[PDB]
Amino acid sequence: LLPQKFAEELIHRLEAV
Amino acid sequence: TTVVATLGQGPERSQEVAYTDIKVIGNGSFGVVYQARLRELVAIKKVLQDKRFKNRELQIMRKLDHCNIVRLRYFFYSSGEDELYLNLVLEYVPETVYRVARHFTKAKLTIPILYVKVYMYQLFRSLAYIHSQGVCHRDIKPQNLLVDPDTAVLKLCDFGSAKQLVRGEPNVSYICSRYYRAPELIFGATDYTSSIDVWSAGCVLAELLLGQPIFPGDSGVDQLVEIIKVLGTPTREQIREMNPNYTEFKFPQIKAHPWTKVFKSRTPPEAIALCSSLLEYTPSSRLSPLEACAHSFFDELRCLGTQLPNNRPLPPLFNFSAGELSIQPSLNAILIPPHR
Ligand SMILES: CC[C@@]1(c2ccccc2)C2=C(CC(C)(C)CC2=O)Nc2n[nH]cc21
Ligand SMILES: [Ca+2]
Repeated sequence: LLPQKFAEELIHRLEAV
Repeated sequence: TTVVATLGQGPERSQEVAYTDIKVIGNGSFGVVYQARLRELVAIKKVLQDKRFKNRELQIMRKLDHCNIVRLRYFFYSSGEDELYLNLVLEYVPETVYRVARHFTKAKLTIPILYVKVYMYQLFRSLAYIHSQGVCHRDIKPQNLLVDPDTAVLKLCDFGSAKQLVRGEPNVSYICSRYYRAPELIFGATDYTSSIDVWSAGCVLAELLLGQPIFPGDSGVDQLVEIIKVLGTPTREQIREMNPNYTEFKFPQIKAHPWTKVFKSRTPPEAIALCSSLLEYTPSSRLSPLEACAHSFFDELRCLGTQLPNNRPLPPLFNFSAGELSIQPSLNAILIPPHR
């Protein structure tokens, strides 16, 4: 819910692409 | 079982109704959905209702009247053990777009493009109407599109997630079914508009062209990842329109998959064009529902003498009310073919 937590998750998933 | 119920449409008029062969079609805390026979088959949604407040779904349905919206036939209240239940008796339609799609996928077959056109025009027309009545559906997905197997009539149903989006009122972000959820919702926007419905409708269209969901995320974040692998990383300016709380992060830059390489060979170019005009990160860049009805992809439906693949008349597509012709009048010349 915290944008930093969500964005960091998103960044980690995007990096794996 | 027999009950006295109120007519869904018109003034408050009572009617004794009798129904049998009651079978659960779906459970859940969102209510219980039964099917029964009156002698016509009907659907009944039983939901717990706080007696102190109106039922939101009931008020929306009593206010919509359109050939592409499911009809509320009757409604009645029930108790058990201040425990109050509202019962919505709805017109029963044999099939859904989801059921039809799965029949085609199971048979390893493609849905004929004419039925994709016929169905999606009706969805976009229904969204134009409900949006003009101030209603955002918020759960557009194949399972909520009723279709008659023979006439190809499509009706939008399940207004249990629906809401009037009032400018300045925050709304719940975790809404819609995930594969059809607009990216601004995944980014937690609370100030979203009824264009989330158009995003969802674009996902249905793509799904009918692909044979599978376009964005099959297995979680909130993986849903954004599935969107990004097709559209590419949203720009910072697109993120700013979705949720400005995310504009300052460094997201990895993933190239877009070319739209013409997303769909199978021989997918019509105008179908791909329409998808790309609906599936826009920035909510205000998405086509209006009426704009989608006027798209070149639906030109076949406006051509004099076009008929259903089972060689029956097209269902009602051009019988616009005065309200509908007032939504975006500059599209009226396109929406109404010259032959009227
Ligand atoms: C009976 C309920 C139903 C429905 C309810 C909620 C969403 C979509 C459809 C529904 C069907 C046929 C079905 C897909 C086999 C089962 C089913 O859930 N047709 C309907 N017409 N009116 C409401 C319905
Ligand atoms: Ca995935």
